[PDB]
Amino acid sequence: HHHHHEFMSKTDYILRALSKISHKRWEHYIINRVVHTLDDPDIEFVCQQCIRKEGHLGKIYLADLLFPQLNLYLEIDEAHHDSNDARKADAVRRLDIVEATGFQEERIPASNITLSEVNKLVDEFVRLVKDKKEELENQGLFFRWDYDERYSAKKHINTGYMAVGPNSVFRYHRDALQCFGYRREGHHQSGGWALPAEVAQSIGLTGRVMVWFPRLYEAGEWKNALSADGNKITEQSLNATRNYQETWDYRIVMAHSRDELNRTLYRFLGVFAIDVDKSSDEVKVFSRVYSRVNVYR
Repeated sequence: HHHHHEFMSKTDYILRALSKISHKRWEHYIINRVVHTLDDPDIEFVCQQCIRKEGHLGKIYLADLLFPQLNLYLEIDEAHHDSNDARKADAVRRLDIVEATGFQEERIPASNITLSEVNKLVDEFVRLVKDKKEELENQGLFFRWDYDERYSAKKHINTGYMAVGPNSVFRYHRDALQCFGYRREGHHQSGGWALPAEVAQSIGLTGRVMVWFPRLYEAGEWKNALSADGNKITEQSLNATRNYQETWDYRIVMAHSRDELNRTLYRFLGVFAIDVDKSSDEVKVFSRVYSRVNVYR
């Protein structure tokens, strides 16, 4: 009764996440204090996630702690942001970026503070976390961490739609495709998959829609890129036979990304469409149209 596709048990995740190396003076301490004193194994947490903030275009920050269920992250604020730029640059190349649209941001100054003050600010953050949980258990909106299902279709099918954010990430193509009527047992490995017309219409788009699983760097005979703000994709064909005319009205983009241990994940970037006047037969520019999309049934 193992999980045939899992690299890491939930317990191993928790152990490594808390014992991670850091260069910030207060980080390891704050993170452990929070999580240990929070003591709630139903609350999902993510450490050291790079994020985008709505309206800060092409800017990348670092959330030292992020809480996917509660729309909340913590920033341990180090006067010096230049040094974190190594990590950030790495995360950008791996596309380990979470669009934290909708998230409440909290801060804890990393500098000029006593142990005692840190303890204080952390106890407050923790109560704020417990509060957010209950504001939501109270409205029936809280679902307990489901680690086994973290990269599968299940939560998206249950919600009815999906949005860019921490949770709309998929292990395999087929996980993503199961959100859009894919019923095959088998795996899908190619770069694209056509929605049936009943599905496209059902989920509220029009015309011809595909799911695209692009690698947004230079690979094979494509030199592809994602824009600094994450709203434009450019696609450069490196082979003449490969040049084509775009015939899709919408592409649902599940981009290839990699985690810290370099395992492949697919990250929902939103729904895109071709920008005709900005494109040619060799280079195409797709602009983002929606950051959210309904899930089939």
